[PDB]
Amino acid sequence: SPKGSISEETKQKLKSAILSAQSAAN
Amino acid sequence: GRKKIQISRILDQRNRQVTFTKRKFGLMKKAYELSVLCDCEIALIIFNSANRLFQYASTDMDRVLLKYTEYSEPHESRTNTDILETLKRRGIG
Amino acid sequence: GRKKIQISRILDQRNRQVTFTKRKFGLMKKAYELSVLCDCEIALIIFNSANRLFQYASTDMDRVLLKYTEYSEPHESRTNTDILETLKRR
DNA sequence: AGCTATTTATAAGC
DNA sequence: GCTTATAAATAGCT
Repeated sequence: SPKGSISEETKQKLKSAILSAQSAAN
Repeated sequence: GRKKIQISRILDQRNRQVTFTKRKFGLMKKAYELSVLCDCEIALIIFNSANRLFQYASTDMDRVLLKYTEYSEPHESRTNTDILETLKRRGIG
Repeated sequence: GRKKIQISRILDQRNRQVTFTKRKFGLMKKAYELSVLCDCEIALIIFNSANRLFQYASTDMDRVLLKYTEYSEPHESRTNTDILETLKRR
């Protein structure tokens, strides 16, 4: 990551995991 | 420091911003040492009062967060409440 | 400590695991103080050598990471290389 | 941003 | 795990 930005694929997976309540962040 | 400070919001805007900048580096420095000394992967995400984003990752942020999405739950999860209580607890004996 | 330690992988498995447990708390403790003192929101994610996950969030992890997904890029991004250089010089 | 006095965080060790 | 001798971090100033 150039400026430290994460890819859209990673980003969307994080959001899905969290939203779909399938993340360790829940 | 010259004097012990209580852990509560710093009232003076100038001092709050100065403490932020230096303690932020202190935290990243310690995260770096922890990742090297114990061979672990670390990510740190900080949002200041103005919602500005500051981050640190021992390796690469993309890498660490991608890996995080792979876990269903953490082995350990802590929050300010938990840390406060652990501290309040040690205060007695 | 009684002696200054160099910043490199701790060879002894027992000592590495003990230092991990105490420095991990030390880091979270400092994250907590920073969040309260300066009114900021903080999330910490740690994977040990055995890929076990340890986390801390000043408020709620879900909350902080969701918010992170909203940003296109950070205002500041640091890595071990950056910290090492800042330490070497000055 | 550069300077010290204290408060904390710990490396060893039981 | 619980102590103690040292190394770090960092508060109040300039």
